[PDB]
Amino acid sequence: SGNKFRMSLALPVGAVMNCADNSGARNLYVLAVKGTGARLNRLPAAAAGDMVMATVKKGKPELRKKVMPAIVIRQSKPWRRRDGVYLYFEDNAGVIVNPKGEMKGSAITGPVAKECADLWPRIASNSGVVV
Amino acid sequence: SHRKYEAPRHGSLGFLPRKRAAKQRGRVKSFPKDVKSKPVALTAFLGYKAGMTTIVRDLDRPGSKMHKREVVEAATVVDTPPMVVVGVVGYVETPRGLRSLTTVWAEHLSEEVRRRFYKNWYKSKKKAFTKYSGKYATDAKQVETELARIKKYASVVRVLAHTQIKKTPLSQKKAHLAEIQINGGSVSDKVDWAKEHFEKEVSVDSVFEQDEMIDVIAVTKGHGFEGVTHRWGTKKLPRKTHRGLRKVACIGAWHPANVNWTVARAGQNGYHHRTSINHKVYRVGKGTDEANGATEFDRTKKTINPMGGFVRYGNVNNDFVLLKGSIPGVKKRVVTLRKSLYVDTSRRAVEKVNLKWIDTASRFGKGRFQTPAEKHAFMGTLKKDL
Amino acid sequence: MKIEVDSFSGSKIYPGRGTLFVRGDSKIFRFQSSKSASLFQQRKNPRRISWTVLYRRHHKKG
RNA sequence: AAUAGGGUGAAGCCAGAGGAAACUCUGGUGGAGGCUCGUAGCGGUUCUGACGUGCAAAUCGAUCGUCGAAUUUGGGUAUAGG
RNA sequence: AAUGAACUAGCCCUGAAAAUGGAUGGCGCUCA
RNA sequence: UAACGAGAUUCCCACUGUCCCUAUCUACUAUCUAGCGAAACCACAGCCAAGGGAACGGGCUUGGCAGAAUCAGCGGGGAAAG
RNA sequence: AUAACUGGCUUGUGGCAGUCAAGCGUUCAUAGCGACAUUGCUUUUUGAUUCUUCGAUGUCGGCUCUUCCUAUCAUACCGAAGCAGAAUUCGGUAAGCGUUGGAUUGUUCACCCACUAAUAGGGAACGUGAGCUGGGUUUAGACCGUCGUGAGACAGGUUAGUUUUACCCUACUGAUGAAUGUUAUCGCAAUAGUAAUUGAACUUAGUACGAGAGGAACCGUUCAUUCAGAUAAUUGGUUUUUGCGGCUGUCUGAUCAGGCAACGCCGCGAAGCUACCAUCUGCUGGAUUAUGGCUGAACGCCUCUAAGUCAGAAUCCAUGCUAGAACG
Ligand SMILES: CN[C@@H]1[C@@H](O)[C@@H](O[C@@H]2[C@@H](O)[C@H](O[C@H]3O[C@H]([C@@H](C)O)[C@@H](O)[C@H](O)[C@H]3N)[C@@H](N)C[C@H]2N)OC[C@]1(C)O
Ligand SMILES: CN[C@@H]1[C@@H](O)[C@@H](O[C@@H]2[C@@H](O)[C@H](O[C@H]3O[C@H]([C@@H](C)O)[C@@H](O)[C@H](O)[C@H]3N)[C@@H](N)C[C@H]2N)OC[C@]1(C)O
Repeated sequence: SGNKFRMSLALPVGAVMNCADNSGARNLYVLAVKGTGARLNRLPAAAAGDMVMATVKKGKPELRKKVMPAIVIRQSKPWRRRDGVYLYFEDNAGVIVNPKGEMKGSAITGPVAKECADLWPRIASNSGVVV
Repeated sequence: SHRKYEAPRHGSLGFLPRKRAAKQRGRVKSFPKDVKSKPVALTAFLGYKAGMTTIVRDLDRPGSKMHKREVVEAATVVDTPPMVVVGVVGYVETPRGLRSLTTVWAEHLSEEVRRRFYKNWYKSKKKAFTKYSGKYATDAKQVETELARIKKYASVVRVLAHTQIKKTPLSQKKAHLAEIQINGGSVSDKVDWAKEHFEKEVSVDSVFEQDEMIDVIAVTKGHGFEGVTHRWGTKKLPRKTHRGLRKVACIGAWHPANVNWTVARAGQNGYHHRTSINHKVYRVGKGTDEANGATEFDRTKKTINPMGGFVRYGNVNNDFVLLKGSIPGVKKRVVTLRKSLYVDTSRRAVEKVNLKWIDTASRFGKGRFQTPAEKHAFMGTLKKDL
Repeated sequence: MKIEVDSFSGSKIYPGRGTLFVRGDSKIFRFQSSKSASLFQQRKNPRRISWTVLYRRHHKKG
């Protein structure tokens, strides 16, 4: 629930982002992005705060080889906020969540983008610094 | 056989042909519909595109995430010195459409508008309107009979007006002359208002107010001959394509045995006539105001012009209109500003904007100062300052 | 609106100008132009770049 | 008649060490090979690149195989249409 | 002050969906 | 089956405009000019829709229509050329 | 005179639609289905045939791009139900608007993964090779298996195998232009084109409805998808600004200042161009379809229909937008 403004997309299908929670996963490989419509040849791509469908390429065995939801919490592609600030993080990262948006782990390493925390209260609960 | 997969058409079939505009001045295709009960007023105004800048504003949209918060927005400056009314035209309804009945001109025409009637001004005897001027000198009775004609027969009245292009930094000396329709009042009132404004200046603030939503008519930037990839946005063919890849691979089926008008082709791109609507007026600044670029919150004694001047235009030293966002045309292009053709009651139409700050750093590079004084204060004394 | 300061050069940042970088350790860096951002990413020391505020103060200039 | 510059380091030889013996170990030296990286040279993989009424009835650019031998090549000479 | 059932067969309607725009030859025609 | 392979194949790391999704820049062309100056091909020629027809017409029949001279491009058609 | 494509006739076969109503459907043929039979339509399957082409119509698929059909997957509005609600199913007007990203396969086909409002089906010489590609098929090299005494065969498998030309005509896209007394400015508007699209969250509301479990919608608010037209504030990309700086080798005796490295290399780099990699903008009147109604006969009753008439869809015509007839 919420309505975030359009952001410059950072993670097309095939992107591997860092996993930032303590679930035991180390990577997150994007295979789909929630809300992607139809356009011939255009890859689905995600920005911070977007729910993706992901697999774990590197991490605990019981997390691997499975399709799960995940949410992007930061991106290194610069994007412009409505206040005119173009900003970007050091890397792309996400967290494993529930279809309802509820995290699987309980802690988050590193900063979380303000748009993601505004959109997802459970991630905001586990976040430290929010930018 | 059918397309293997579906995709929307490239480009719009409603902006055809993609040809060069017939004139550089953009014409007003349609004027706002006349309402007799309103005061007599102009419906359009001509200006010159000077450049773009950045502003800061607080948003007033309840329910928005940016409600009561600062937003940064692009905006366009239109150099709008007052126009001069020099004539009037009456139009009669016919079963074949509007037909102009007669044209009546003011007694004196300034040199800048009379230059408009010449291809070689420096070699001419400047005879334009010299015998017409004598239609006033005797007793002006012929002029008044023509105006009576317009009152008796016209249903639509438009004024002839020209820009004062010598108040702009443009090296062009020819003024731009246009018909602007008069709306409100009876036909007789329209003719009287036109008559009382012969040779007079009319300012922008009399046509357009602040927070209004207005339309811009102008010819777009020219790009010359263009290929289909950029002219229509078609997909680039693969790298290993013999004879090139910036093409449309199939330009039609075998039948019909003719290339269809709907297929993308290489041709002239840009320099098209466009009518863009719904651009909000953020400011109607005044040329005499020495703090054009200042706001209530930013009290610096500052003009709208950026440090160094607007690039490839100059300084805006007249009345101006600050418009939200971007408008068709390039720097120096004459633009026609028109009132809205409909009543808009949405929040974005009825919002009152209050500017916090207008950018005036250089547009010629990475400008990091708003004023020469701020530059001196930051950098201190320099060698050239002794 | 408040004016910000370039983390590298010291120049003033007006609304919309430059970029905002958030390092992995959550620290925020502001740059007024792509020159200072590029010099930052090249790992240059601003105290050794003559036109920066850090250099000019470190060398007692002004 | 012709064939840069490197790498590797075969037998043989010198010295030392260990061992009861049989033998073994270490450091040098030496400069083997249809060995190897890579020029000239010889060849001709891919771009299915250029060209495709060509510069050319087989070429041009890059990329590439090989490069001390079953190597490359001039001249002389022999084999002639079932 | 006429009405009820079953049925017969004329014109008309339904049954009657394809790809370029288009063919009672065309225009058009309705006590034709 | 060690070694070797411009041989065929699968996956991984690195890498990237192959792609998302395109943008920009340089040289030589193309372009315009002075000079010079070919060839392929050519029944006659050259706007469409339907019909009938050697059953997919530029010409024939019925319609739509129809205004000199042209330049850069283009690859639908000429069931184009070879 | 005769096969291997397209096209033509045919339509068995493929595909689609009707008629009847034995049964199913807790009772009830027809809400939804529907056996045994039987009437058709289509040319998106495959055959049958051999009319056209053998002094040659380039022979798979994909990629690209436009347009058409409707037998409608979604989106608009509706009628029906074994429609309480939610969901779903049957049907009508409707082709205005969309119909995707991937793993394996040369594949069409098939099959999974995933997103989505939805992932409908088809045509255009089985659209589309002087548009490409060339993985497959289908010349010559080579290998295997089975067959053959053998040369060799094989809708069996495998590997390597040159994809030519437009400068003509027309068409298309843009661009000039004679003639209309001359020249200039301002206009009108026939005709042609046309554009927007779909979703989410909040609110209504834990409301209506429901024993419960569950669980809507109209008005409204904020965003977003696909598309379209611009623009260059800003941010990013781009550099022969060869603008500034740096670096190697060598040359001008050194210094200064320069030359060359078939733009020598590196950092920055304005301007210009440009990106859902950036920002802005995308209108409102009338008439209808389906359908639901009013009055009202025919036919003393009834009936939305016969006369008349009201409302009413993403439809249509306008408004608005693009061009402006080069013989208005
Ligand atoms: C198997 N039988 C072959 C038979 O076919 C025939 O062979 C001819 C051969 O003689 C021809 O050759 C002939 O002509 C050529 C040339 C002038 O064309 C000459 O070079 C040649 O000497 C002459 N014999 C050759 N061109 C075709 C074969 N089939 O001659 C006899 C034969 C060789 O036994
Ligand atoms: C781009 N990925 C697509 C993937 O989305 C999917 O596409 C299917 C497509 O194959 C189906 O279509 C298929 O199946 C239909 C049948 C179901 O009616 C057939 O008629 C059709 O010929 C066949 N192509 C289509 N109905 C849905 C798409 N999402 O499978 C094909 C694909 C190429 O991998």
